[PDB]
Amino acid sequence: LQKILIGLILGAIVGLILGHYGYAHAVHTYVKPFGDLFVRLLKMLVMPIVFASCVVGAASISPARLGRVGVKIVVYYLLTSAFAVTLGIIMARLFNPGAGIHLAVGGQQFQPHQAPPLVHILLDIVPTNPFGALANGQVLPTIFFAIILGIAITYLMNSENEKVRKSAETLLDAINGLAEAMYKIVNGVMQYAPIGVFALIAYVMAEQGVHVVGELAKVTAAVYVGLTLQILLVYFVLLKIYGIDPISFIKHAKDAMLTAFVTRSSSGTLPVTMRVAKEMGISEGIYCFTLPLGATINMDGTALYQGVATFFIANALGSHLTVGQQLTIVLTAVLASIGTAGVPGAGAIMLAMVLHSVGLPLTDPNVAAAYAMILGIDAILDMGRTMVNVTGDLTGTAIVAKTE
Amino acid sequence: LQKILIGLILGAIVGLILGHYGYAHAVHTYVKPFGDLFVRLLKMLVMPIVFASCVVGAASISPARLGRVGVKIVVYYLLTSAFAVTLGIIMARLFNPGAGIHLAVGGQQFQPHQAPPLVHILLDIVPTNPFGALANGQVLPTIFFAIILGIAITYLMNSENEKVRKSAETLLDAINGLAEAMYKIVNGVMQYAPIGVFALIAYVMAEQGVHVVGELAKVTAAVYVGLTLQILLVYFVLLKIYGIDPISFIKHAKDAMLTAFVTRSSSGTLPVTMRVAKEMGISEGIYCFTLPLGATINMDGTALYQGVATFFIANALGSHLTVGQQLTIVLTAVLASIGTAGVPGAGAIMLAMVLHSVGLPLTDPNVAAAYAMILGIDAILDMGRTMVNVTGDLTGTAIVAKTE
Amino acid sequence: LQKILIGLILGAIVGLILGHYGYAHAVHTYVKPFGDLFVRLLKMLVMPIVFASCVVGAASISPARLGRVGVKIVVYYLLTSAFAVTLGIIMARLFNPGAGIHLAVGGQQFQPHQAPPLVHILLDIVPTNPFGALANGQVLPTIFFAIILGIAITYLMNSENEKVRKSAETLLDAINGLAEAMYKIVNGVMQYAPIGVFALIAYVMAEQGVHVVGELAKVTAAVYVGLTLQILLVYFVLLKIYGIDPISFIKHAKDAMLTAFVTRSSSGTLPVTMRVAKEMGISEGIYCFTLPLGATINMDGTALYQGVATFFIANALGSHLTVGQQLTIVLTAVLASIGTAGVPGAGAIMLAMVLHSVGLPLTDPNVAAAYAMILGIDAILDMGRTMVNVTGDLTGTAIVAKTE
Ligand SMILES: N[C@@H](CC(=O)O)C(=O)O
Ligand SMILES: N[C@@H](CC(=O)O)C(=O)O
Ligand SMILES: N[C@@H](CC(=O)O)C(=O)O
Ligand SMILES: [Hg+2]
Ligand SMILES: [Hg+2]
Ligand SMILES: [Hg+2]
Ligand code: NA
Ligand code: NA
Ligand code: NA
Ligand code: NA
Ligand code: NA
Ligand code: NA
Repeated sequence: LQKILIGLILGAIVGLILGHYGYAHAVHTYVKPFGDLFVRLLKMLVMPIVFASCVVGAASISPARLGRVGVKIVVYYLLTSAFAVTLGIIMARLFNPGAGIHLAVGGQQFQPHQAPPLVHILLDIVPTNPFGALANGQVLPTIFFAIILGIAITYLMNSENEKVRKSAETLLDAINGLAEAMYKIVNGVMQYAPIGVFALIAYVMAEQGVHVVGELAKVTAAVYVGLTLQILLVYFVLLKIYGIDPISFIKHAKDAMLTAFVTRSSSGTLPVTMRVAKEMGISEGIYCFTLPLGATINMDGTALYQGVATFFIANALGSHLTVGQQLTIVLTAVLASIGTAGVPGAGAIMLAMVLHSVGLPLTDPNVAAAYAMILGIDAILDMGRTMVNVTGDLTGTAIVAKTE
Repeated sequence: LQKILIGLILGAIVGLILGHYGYAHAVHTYVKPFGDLFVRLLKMLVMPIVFASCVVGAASISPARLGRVGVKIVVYYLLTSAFAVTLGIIMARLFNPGAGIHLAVGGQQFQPHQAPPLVHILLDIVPTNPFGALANGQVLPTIFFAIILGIAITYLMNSENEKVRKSAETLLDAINGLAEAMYKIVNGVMQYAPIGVFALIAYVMAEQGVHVVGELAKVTAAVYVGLTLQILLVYFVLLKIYGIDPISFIKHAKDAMLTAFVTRSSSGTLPVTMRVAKEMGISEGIYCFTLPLGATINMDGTALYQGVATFFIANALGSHLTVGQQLTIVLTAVLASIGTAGVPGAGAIMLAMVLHSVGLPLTDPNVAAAYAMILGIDAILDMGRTMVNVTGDLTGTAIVAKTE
Repeated sequence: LQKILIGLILGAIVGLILGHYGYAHAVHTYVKPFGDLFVRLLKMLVMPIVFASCVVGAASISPARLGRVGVKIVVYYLLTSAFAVTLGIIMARLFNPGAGIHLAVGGQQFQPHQAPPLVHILLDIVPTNPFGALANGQVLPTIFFAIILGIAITYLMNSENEKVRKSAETLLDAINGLAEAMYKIVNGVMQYAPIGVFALIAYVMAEQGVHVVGELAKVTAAVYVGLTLQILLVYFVLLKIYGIDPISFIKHAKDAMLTAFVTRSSSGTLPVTMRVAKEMGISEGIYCFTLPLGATINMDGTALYQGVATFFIANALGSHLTVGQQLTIVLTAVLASIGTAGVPGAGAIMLAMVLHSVGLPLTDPNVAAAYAMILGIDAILDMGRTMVNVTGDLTGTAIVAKTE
């Protein structure tokens, strides 16, 4: 723990004062592979640790639960993200980012995006080669197969024969072995988190960061201080009502938060998030369902970033942002949040479609050269949103746990 | 059984009178994903269910079964297919389709087709990375690896050490744990089958079907009544002679036919064709070899299709059918029946080579004017031809089971 | 074994005399499958045999060993390679291949090869999706995951709960079943190895071989009499020094030296080399490590091929080869040896980059007009070179194990 915190501070404040000194492209040839090494070795775990812990997590009460508890949190995930965009727009009207007239014109970003198929992405939730999907990544058709297997072995320990139930105990206990084998490594990769972390911010400061000034200084304030409010106004209040101690939650989830802010992957944070929930006394049927579906649908941090930026660009050109009917951001930023992907960046590239709905496309060359000011400093605002993106799952995971 | 017939007859009558009204592209975005939701769930099962029932399929008598019964089933397959094409000819010689001059000229199909290397597919029958080949569909190199491991485990249960035989007895009972667990899901997807087999056949009557008139009407009868003879002349005359009852047969095999007729996917209908054989007291060492090979090599209904169509297209111009030297269609159609793929569509697109053989290519852009009208009602003849394709499997899979 | 020799002698001698009668493109479309059918069946095994024997090999003493060894073997590999290239020079300095002055000019090879990323390959040593790496070949990140597994099960067989270890033991024991079952086939594929051997070198004599004369005949000496030395000089001299009887070593490693010479794949040999290593009685947690890492780092044979050919080209035109300052071959070629792949061809295509170090690039249309003579007999020097590449692995695997 302490080596991570001592590594994180002196890391950024080593890499910050090399950025003002023109060593951006030397902190690349030195510091930014060790941060990948930390990344790779978290990504290596993700596939077995989700599959084993989810064939085991269908051994507990099979109907309801994985469909009554699963619907509990479905109500939670939409309301949390729904409120997060209300917070971030009110923060962009308590602040005012965009008083300087958008400087450069030219160099337009993309334009002919196509999406969604919509129907043939809901059907792509159900796999065909259970072995293929499981071999690509695919952290959501892999879940669906695991639960439908785990139920099938529950009913198989009920049949009259012994050699029926005597091969099913073999199977399921063997798969349980890997489950234990995969939490077992996940702290032996934690291991090297101090030096991993020291690297990761040492870079993301020299290349972008020694950069923040002006109205980009005003907007970074409205991102972080808007994000602060989500932690202590929505979580420390909903944990406080639902029995659980506020501080005992954050004393335990500290090791998953740090590997979310520093890493910016929600997806490659997930084995260490899965362990932290076993550390605080959660039964498998809940957490190894609500965390993998959670790190792809509950995007609380992204909803505030997507709300506050679809307002910085309205101010930067001078659009009146609809006096009353700006709630058409409130529907779109939720529908973008659930859309938004795991790996870093993709929170902003889906910010494209929430600008599109209220009425400013990136075809217009002076809208999307002023989008180039924000996309210049994206990774900085990604560290922040990713922390809330991943803590918002864990908050609901234990608040649905102590209900059913 | 009942809601499948209730759903089938009122599926094919509801969509039928929506297809004389131009709602072809409307059933498209309403009743077409519901038929696919049923297909995807079935194709999900095909991959472990063939692997698990195959490691245990070489649990019982090792050579001579997969050895002398692996020769019996072969002789059965080449002869049921060759009788079938001849039965299609004297159907196109009792009915006569192709009177009028094939109307338009232009818009011709693909014309340079390469393959087969032949030598370089028979070597392709033996895999290199079993873990990937099994992750890539591949229901014929995956069968080779699954037998060859089962022989190995039989020989290890013979070793004198009790940590040689005490580690085999885990692996082999664990794989059986899936084989049981897989057949358990194979009815859980058959639950939704009425709504799946209301949605599929509702579509194949909206687009296409409300199209069968004129010359195509005369050939559609000469396909379906040719498909009737194979049932009550080759199955119901050979099932009768070999002990087993012909009426106890359709009492059991009417759970894979209904699926096969409607899906039109032989390889996507194998998991439930694998089960209805365990339902009627067929031992493992037979049915997990004689069906996966049967669902790609015994194409009984296609031989009759490629038989009758390689005669409609000769009639549509007027070529004299070779009045004495027409027995070279019969060799190509068998060598095309064995060639023809698992999934839908690939029968008529294989017809390319049996037309080519006798004289008339599809490069000639007046042959391709009449092929375009057959390929305009392919999906209707696709339903019937598939049912005899996978009935001729279950026919042999029970007759050869009662001899060895 | 006697059938490999009776198949090998009149194997080459049968293929040879047909080559003087222009059946080059006739022995291609008749004999060369059966060689490949032997290759495919061996390459079938490489995947499970290197995965299983390597999880269980991490079950044996965990720190040091896989940490003290693998520091032992590593150094031995470097000093064998570095010796062999210097054995290579003083064989081409001992002969002198290259009096003929390059005949024509033209018909150039590739020229630009990009790579090395250099660091983004030492990072791709650690996998992401274990289930695909494994399903892709990849026998070095697959090594890395497996060692990291057995080390997790060791601790897991050390837990105080009889479900924490009563499940973990079941896992390791089913993985053990496959392990044993994979070796069990590796002589049942070593079965048809006399028709395997005869077909293979039947080809390699018809299309190439009937070419060797001139200074090609001269160089074909220095290469073969160089490789002869490395064994009865660095092995029969390091086996004698380290206990282990020489003549017993070559008695046992017979059925992996013939499978290596005839295949010319270091990768495609290994399952039946791993087995010979189990035969002489080496420990799991040694050979399951040292032969995987060895089939791609230790290339004693290619170290000699390269050294002698970076020298044929120099004489071919008539440069000095730098009078003393030539050991800039020795650093590069060992850096090139460790680079060189496991499948055939890769040696001479790497020989490029070492020639590029002494200052004769392949772009030069009279430089690589001599290089297209040496590629024209490369499958012939491949066989000799491959035998030493795999012998040098087994020699070290042995010496190292009798130390620790
Ligand atoms: N980095 C975010 C995704 C995003 O909004 O870009 C996450 O991992 O949750
Ligand atoms: N749809 C057919 C294949 C074909 O087109 O002939 C089947 O499943 O058997
Ligand atoms: N064929 C060689 C590699 C090479 O040098 O080309 C081997 O298998 O070791
Ligand atoms: Hg689960
Ligand atoms: Hg089988
Ligand atoms: Hg190992
Ligand atoms: Na998302
Ligand atoms: Na999230
Ligand atoms: Na068939
Ligand atoms: Na076929
Ligand atoms: Na080697
Ligand atoms: Na090498």
